[PDB]
Amino acid sequence: ERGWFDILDDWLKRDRFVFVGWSGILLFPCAYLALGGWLTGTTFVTSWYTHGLASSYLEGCNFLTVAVSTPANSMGHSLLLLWGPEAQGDFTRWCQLGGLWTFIALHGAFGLIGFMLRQFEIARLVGVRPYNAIAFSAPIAVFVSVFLIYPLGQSSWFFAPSFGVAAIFRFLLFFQGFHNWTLNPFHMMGVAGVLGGALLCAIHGATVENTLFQDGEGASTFRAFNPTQAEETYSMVTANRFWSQIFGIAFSNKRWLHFFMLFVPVTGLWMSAIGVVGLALNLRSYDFISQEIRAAEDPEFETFYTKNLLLNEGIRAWMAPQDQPHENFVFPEEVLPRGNAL
Amino acid sequence: ANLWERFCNWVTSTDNRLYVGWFGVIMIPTLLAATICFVIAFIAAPPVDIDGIREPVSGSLLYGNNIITGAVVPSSNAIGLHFYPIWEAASLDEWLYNGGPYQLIIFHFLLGASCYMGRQWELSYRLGMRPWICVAYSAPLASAFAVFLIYPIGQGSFSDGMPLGISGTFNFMIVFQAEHNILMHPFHQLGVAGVFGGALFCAMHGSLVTSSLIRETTETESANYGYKFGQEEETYNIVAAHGYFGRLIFQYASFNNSRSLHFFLAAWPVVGVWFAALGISTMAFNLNGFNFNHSVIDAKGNVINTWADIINRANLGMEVMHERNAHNFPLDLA
Amino acid sequence: ATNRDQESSGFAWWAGNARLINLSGKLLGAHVAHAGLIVFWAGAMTLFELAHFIPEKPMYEQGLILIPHIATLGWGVGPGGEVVDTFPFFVVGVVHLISSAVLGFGGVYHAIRGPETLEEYSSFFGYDWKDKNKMTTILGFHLIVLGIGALLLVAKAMFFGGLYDTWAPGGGDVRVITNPTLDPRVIFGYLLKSPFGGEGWIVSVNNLEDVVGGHIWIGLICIAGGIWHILTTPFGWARRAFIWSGEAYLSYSLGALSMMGFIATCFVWFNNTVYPSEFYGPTGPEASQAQAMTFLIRDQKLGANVGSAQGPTGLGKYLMRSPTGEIIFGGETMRFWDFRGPWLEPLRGPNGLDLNKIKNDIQPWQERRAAEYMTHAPLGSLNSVGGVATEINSVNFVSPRSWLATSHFVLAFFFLVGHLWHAGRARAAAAGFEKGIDRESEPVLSMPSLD
Amino acid sequence: TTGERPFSDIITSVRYWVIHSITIPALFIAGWLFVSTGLAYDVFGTPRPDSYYAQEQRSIPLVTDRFEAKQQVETFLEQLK
Amino acid sequence: AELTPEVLTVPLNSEGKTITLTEKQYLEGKRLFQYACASCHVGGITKTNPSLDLRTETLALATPPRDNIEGLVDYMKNPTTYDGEQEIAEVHPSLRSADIFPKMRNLTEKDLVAIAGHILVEPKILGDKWGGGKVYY
Amino acid sequence: METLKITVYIVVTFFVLLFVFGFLSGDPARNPKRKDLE
Ligand code: CLA
Ligand code: CLA
Ligand code: CLA
Ligand code: CLA
Ligand code: CLA
Ligand code: CLA
Ligand SMILES: CC1=C(/C=C/C(C)=C/C=C/C(C)=C/C=C/C=C(C)/C=C/C=C(C)/C=C/C2=C(C)CCCC2(C)C)C(C)(C)CCC1
Ligand SMILES: CC1=C(/C=C/C(C)=C/C=C/C(C)=C/C=C/C=C(C)/C=C/C=C(C)/C=C/C2=C(C)CCCC2(C)C)C(C)(C)CCC1
Ligand SMILES: CC1=C(/C=C/C(C)=C/C=C/C(C)=C/C=C/C=C(C)/C=C/C=C(C)/C=C/C2=C(C)CCCC2(C)C)C(C)(C)CCC1
Ligand SMILES: CCCCCCCCCCCCO[C@@H]1O[C@H](CO)[C@@H](O[C@H]2O[C@H](CO)[C@@H](O)[C@H](O)[C@H]2O)[C@H](O)[C@H]1O
Ligand SMILES: [Cl-]
Ligand SMILES: [Cl-]
Ligand SMILES: [Cl-]
Ligand SMILES: [Fe+2]
Repeated sequence: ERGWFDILDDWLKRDRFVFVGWSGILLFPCAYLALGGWLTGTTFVTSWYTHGLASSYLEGCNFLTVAVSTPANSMGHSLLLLWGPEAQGDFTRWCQLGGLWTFIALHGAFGLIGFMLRQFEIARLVGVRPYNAIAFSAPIAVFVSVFLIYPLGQSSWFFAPSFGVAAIFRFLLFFQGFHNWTLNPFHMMGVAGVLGGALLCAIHGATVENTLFQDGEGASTFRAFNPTQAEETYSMVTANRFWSQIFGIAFSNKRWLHFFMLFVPVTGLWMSAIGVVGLALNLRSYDFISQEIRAAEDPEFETFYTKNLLLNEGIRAWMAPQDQPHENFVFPEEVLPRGNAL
Repeated sequence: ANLWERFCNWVTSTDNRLYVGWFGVIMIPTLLAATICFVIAFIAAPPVDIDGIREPVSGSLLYGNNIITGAVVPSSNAIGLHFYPIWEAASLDEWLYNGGPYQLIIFHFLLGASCYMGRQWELSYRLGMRPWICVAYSAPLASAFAVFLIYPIGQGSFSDGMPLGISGTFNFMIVFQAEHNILMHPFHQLGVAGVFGGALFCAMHGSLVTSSLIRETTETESANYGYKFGQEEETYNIVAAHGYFGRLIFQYASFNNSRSLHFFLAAWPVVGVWFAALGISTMAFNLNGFNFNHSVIDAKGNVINTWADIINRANLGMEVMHERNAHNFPLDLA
Repeated sequence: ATNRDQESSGFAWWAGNARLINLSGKLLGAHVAHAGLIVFWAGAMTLFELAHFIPEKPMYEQGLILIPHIATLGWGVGPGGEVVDTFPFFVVGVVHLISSAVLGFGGVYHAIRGPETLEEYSSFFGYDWKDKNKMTTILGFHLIVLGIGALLLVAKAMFFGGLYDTWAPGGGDVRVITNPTLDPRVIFGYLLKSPFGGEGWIVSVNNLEDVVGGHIWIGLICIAGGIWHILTTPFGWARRAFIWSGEAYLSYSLGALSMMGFIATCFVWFNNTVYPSEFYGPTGPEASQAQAMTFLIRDQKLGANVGSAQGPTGLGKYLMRSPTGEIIFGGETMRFWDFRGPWLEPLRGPNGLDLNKIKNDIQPWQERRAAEYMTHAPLGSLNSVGGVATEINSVNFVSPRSWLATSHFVLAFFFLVGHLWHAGRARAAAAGFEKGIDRESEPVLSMPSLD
Repeated sequence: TTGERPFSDIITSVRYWVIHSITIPALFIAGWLFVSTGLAYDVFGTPRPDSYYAQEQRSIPLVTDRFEAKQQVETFLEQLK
Repeated sequence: AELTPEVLTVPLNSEGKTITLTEKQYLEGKRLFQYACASCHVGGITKTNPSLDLRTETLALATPPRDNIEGLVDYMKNPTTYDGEQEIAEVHPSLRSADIFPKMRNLTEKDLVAIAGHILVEPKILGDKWGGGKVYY
Repeated sequence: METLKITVYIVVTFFVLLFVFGFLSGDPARNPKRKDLE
């Protein structure tokens, strides 16, 4: 068996500086177009006709404020293809209608698929187990739930996150004010997985570096390691005693330790994804009913929970007219919620 | 050996199930006091006039809270930074109304946790280890100091310290955003790179090591039984893990040195969290996030909004609503 | 290239300066050159500030931090802190800049041309870190130098023009101090004050007599201590308490400097005596109080009875009681009632703010000052947009009090981190395991199991 | 190594710089002119500072119909006189 | 939209005469207003007394009228309360009180005209934002 | 309250004194290798 397919497979799997692979055929153009689309938009392209915002270096934005913004709410969930019925093949109009947003979201999605396929392909060639790809399932679930499922549940792509620093900050604040997203136990598990993962990263790196064996004469200890060496470079036994005596418990099994390092942040991200799927439908953890019944009846009952809801109400009333221009909100001064003086 | 020597030997002993040590001598009573007060208060404390306007906020389970809404509530704005121990109050009922437990707990806790850091140094010394795990722990510790002590000092009141509760924590974050535009501050941004990055590298390292485990078991048993505590040989093949990751990106983007790799795993989240802490600690003195409100203007002079201005509208909502009965004059100056 | 690579020195390039630990000549060079960098910055930055200085605008509207330091000493200013002569600032700048050339010259010489070690060249200048007596002697020389410095401040205050006194009778002005506080009950009294609200430890120093007398005490103490350390060698208990090595001494100094940094942060944030609001802008507390004052004045002009006006919460809208009964300003500024400043004190009686004085005695200059301070509160963005976080672009302002406080918190924090790093390392190296665990002598392997 | 010439070799060679001392500034100048001639505005349809609003108008030209969005944009553009 | 001569044409006095400012005059006006006035009057409001703003309509109802160049220049020389009843130079920046408001010391007549021109032109650009406060940000 | 204050002061002083005298009791030598750090 040495036909054109096998010859191609040979070329695709050459050991070169940048490995290609069959997965490369999907991954390279899609990742390139997504990145190039973002750079192109943030440098040159407005959001005047979709959002009423300037969004590019060309208009005077900086790195923090540039974005490729979502299409107008009136576009619905249009794929907004360049040759589609909205832009009708007109590149300029396509940019003005927000076509770069779906360009980037879709090429980005297919590129992420390509990258996970790359993780599988390389693992298979090299003869290792595919846990890196498996762990990548968490980035996939986040991207798909946030940039795709979420706006698909809402009225249109307009409410997806826009690709920009400040734009993303706005997304966070929208979620606080409208969804009370910090109250959601799926977000809370996400937070624990992220902060716990960061904790594990720090503590494991630090522990290894402070239980090193002296394997050289240098006071800078990095050179006293050889990639081909059979011996552990640090003492698990000493590490175990230290942590047992400091914290009460300690790892004793290195395999379990590293598995756990995969488990914690990967599971956290998956949990946050589930919460966002509910938010696509406005299925929020917004309230505690018992709290509201009590507070409604008793004007002296106050908790941090009720205090945060008043903040959410402020966010909604003060941000909506400019953040949701298609609604044509006109909120007269007298109806705006405000405490004393401010 | 005299009694003082014997005592010293026991205190500093490497054979105790939990290490005590001189830092531990301060750590143990202080943490016990903060813990016991916290538990009792979280369950049973009456409402606390956090903002000094005779508007008591209920934080305890027995007074209408669940786990998510419950908190130990910061001491009164009328107190400010004044030291308010039990013995400064005419009565326990007074002490509780004014938020005395918050101060007792945060002070004992900050002292105890500082001592926890010292104790990590100390045990490392008793065992012949290198000393810097405690430096790693300085990052979360500095963060605690920032929200419980430095922010209050800068703003002039422990009423603005982070509440000891889940929803209270969220409250602290939202008001902080209204007042300092923390999302647009580069130190918080480095913080986020620090924790996202930490989680990423945690997963990455976990996955690479797990992927290169050397076969030592059968299909019907956990692969974890392939490692035995204290065995001299490494349990995974770093050469294979590096062959993999090096081909995933390119060769020179991957670590071949386990020591450099682990130092990176330490340094990335620790440094990023150091900046997170410094963010809060400097916004404590009102050096705030970037302000690009109305930065973009057209030829006539019309304001052209950017995403920064939408952020600004959100922040205005938070600002005008927070502590709705506490401001009498137009500017919220702390 | 003696000791200038990782193989000979044991230290990688990124820790290259550790290669200098036992090379006293070159290390002397590093130190002198660094001093040159500091003095350089002081001079250059002073000339930069002066070039960018408009005399009729307040200093704090102009991003100045050094000119305020000079003016506080009484140079260049008159009544109310008005600039009457910029020449002193010019002089301080130029002389520092010129001196930096000298220091840099010495530093470069010792660092790349002079003797690499000093010991064979001179018993006096040479040293062993582990030689306790030599260490205490050099420590002594330096203590005497510091003491002389403190006394130089005393001399400025008492014999060479005085200091700017925000508290001078009739309004702030430069004043000669003729009766420095010498009473140790007062001087060390500050040292025993709580650091919490209404006390504020040494940060509470509120008059120049105390500042000057305090510096007399510090001068004499430093000279006496220096003599002590030249004439003595460390006692047994000290010898047994400390690690005696270069990295250890460094770690000690790092802890000391961290402490001083935190202190300076608080000083510049709260104190308005040795950091006059005329030059540095109002404190946070000051500006908050000033807003309350401003609206009390406005509403009372309109006819309000500010003593009896009940606010929405039941507390006085303008005036209320502190927890010990003193009459103070209301609203959120209830937190800041410990504030004291020359524009406010004339309205203060025995029981706090006095309603009669408020009704009858508020002068136009007090209204002005309160308006100025209220509208120069130390709030502003990283790109120097003045005001709260939601304020629009228009005013280019971040208070010098904020710049100074934030910079010194960051520096103090990282210096604490450095103290931990170098203290832990000095311990490990003195004990002999800073490079890692001896595989054939792992201490934990000789210990009984925990269970 | 995978066979390609080491980068450190390439970027320290004379010929590399004979080539790139031309190609790099040329690209940089091309991008400059893309902005400076105003071509970027026309390619991407980004408003010039005088083209966000007509003289007296203060309402955003928001797209409100999906399938005639193009013509709406064109109408918005005409109304800038 | 552009900053046209029409936008830059504002009332000189209360008798129907206009003056057309130059673009450079407009820039000078914005600069001088930030320099001497914005600390209290950012955005056309008044931080130390929010009841009184710099809206053109508000200025027209002042005594004497302050919705023209002459009125504004005079205000900067000899400010009064809103009803014209008291002179307030002692607590409000003016040339008359340049001694106690030192930032007024370098302001020339040309400068005052520029500031007045700024105050009159801005609302023609910004509308309700000018004098509007945070509600219109 | 006065009794509570006195008591707490005594307790705190006791523990601080333990800390200080403890670290003064030949601490550099309390390590597994080179003890003579004097
Ligand atoms: C190779 C990887 C790759 C992948 C997976 C994608 C995927 C996509 N591109 Mg991208 N694109 C790529 C490379 C890729 N692109 C490259 C290299 C360029 C530069 C030329 C582009 C330039 C580009 C532009 C300008 C646009 C896209 C768009 C899209 C989206 C719609 C595509 C579509 O409907 O095709 C439909 C075609 C197929 C699925 C081909 C299937 C062929 C079948 C199986 C064989 C039968 C064909 C038949 C015999 C032909 C008969 C024709 C006859 C009847 C007339 C989709 C996400 C659009 C978009 O993003 O909108 C937001 C869009 O506007 N792409
Ligand atoms: C305050 C900053 C500072 C200072 C004063 C020093 C000083 C020193 N370093 Mg260190 N170092 C520093 C920061 C500093 N370092 C930093 C940031 C790094 C990381 C990049 C290092 C990494 C490092 C390593 C790896 C090593 C040193 C070494 C040294 C010593 C000898 C250097 C030598 O032989 O140069 C030779 C250099 C030259 C001959 C070139 C010219 C150098 C001169 C001094 C520049 C003068 C310029 C100035 C403008 C002239 C003004 C003149 C005018 C006054 C008349 C010297 C005492 C070495 C050492 O310890 O030796 C035992 C050593 O191996 N350093
Ligand atoms: C004590 C330190 C200090 C303080 C408080 C100030 C304060 C000020 N400076 Mg000065 N200055 C300093 C040092 C300082 N400077 C130094 C070292 C230089 C030489 C570079 C200058 C040269 C200088 C010039 C030329 C100017 C100023 C100006 C100013 C004013 C505006 C500052 C600004 O906009 O910053 C912007 C904010 C930043 C640049 C952010 C810096 C963030 C740093 C990089 C973070 C670093 C963290 C930490 C140090 C790193 C640790 C690493 C960790 C891993 C261990 C403000 C009053 C301006 C002025 O108004 O003059 C009238 C002005 O034009 N300064
Ligand atoms: C940290 C300060 C310091 C110290 C401890 C030393 C120490 C030394 N220097 Mg170096 N040097 C320094 C800074 C320093 N130097 C500076 C700033 C310069 C530039 C002028 C030099 C330029 C220099 C040269 C060119 C040479 C030395 C030499 C020496 C060695 C012999 C010194 C001697 O015998 O003088 C004897 C002492 C005197 C003659 C009396 C000095 C009178 C002083 C300067 C009056 C002012 C004192 C007052 C406290 C100054 C305060 C300054 C403050 C504001 C910063 C000795 C190791 C020699 C050497 O190493 O040969 C191998 C040598 O040739 N030095
Ligand atoms: C006890 C030390 C001490 C303290 C508390 C002060 C305080 C002050 N000085 Mg003074 N000064 C000192 C020593 C001190 N100084 C010395 C040694 C010199 C000579 C260099 C000076 C020369 C000087 C000048 C020229 C000026 C001042 C000024 C000031 C005032 C403003 C500056 C500031 O915020 O510093 C804050 C102070 C600190 C952060 C230091 C805190 C010291 C702590 C409490 C002790 C540290 C001890 C150490 C770690 C222990 C060693 C170990 C031992 C136990 C064995 C402030 C009241 C300014 C002024 O008054 O303007 C009118 C001014 O212009 N000082
Ligand atoms: C930079 C300044 C400096 C430094 C680094 C030193 C360093 C030293 N001194 Mg010296 N000394 C100095 C200045 C200095 N001194 C001055 C200015 C004087 C005159 C007052 C003296 C008078 C002096 C005497 C009489 C003695 C020393 C001794 C010593 C040695 C041991 C000290 C010790 O154990 O500290 C640590 C301090 C202790 C162990 C004591 C109690 C520790 C508690 C916890 C202190 C709590 C302070 C706390 C932080 C609160 C701070 C605020 C508070 C002040 C309100 C050590 C070499 C001793 C020695 O061996 O001489 C040969 C000694 O007997 N010194
Ligand atoms: C869209 C589209 C497309 C594509 C395009 C592309 C592909 C593009 C690319 C593009 C690109 C590819 C661009 C690039 C850019 C870049 C840049 C713009 C850069 C910059 C940089 C900088 C600025 C730097 C910075 C920094 C950092 C980052 C860090 C360090 C520091 C510093 C600061 C240096 C097509 C045609 C297909 C179709 C249609 C549509
Ligand atoms: C060792 C070393 C180092 C360092 C070094 C250093 C750090 C040095 C320093 C140096 C210095 C520190 C220098 C300085 C100099 C200065 C000068 C040279 C000055 C001059 C001045 C002048 C000339 C002035 C003028 C004037 C006048 C008189 C008047 C007014 C105006 C003016 C300004 C024009 C390094 C890192 C590299 C590495 C290697 C080793
Ligand atoms: C000038 C002035 C003044 C005065 C000041 C003074 C007079 C100061 C003093 C100061 C002082 C008099 C300080 C002291 C300090 C001390 C210290 C800081 C100590 C430390 C210690 C240590 C660090 C130790 C450690 C340890 C332990 C604990 C255990 C054993 C081991 C060891 C040794 C490691 C006044 C305020 C009036 C006003 C303003 C001006
Ligand atoms: C206010 C707090 C108190 C401040 C006091 C500081 C003033 C300076 C005097 C400090 C005196 C230190 O006195 C210190 O005490 C202990 C107890 O006897 C001594 O004795 C210690 O020696 C050995 C050292 O190998 C220890 O193992 C042993 O447990 C202990 O007996 C120290 O060798 C001595 O140095
Ligand atoms: Cl709130
Ligand atoms: Cl208020
Ligand atoms: Cl109105
Ligand atoms: Fe590991």
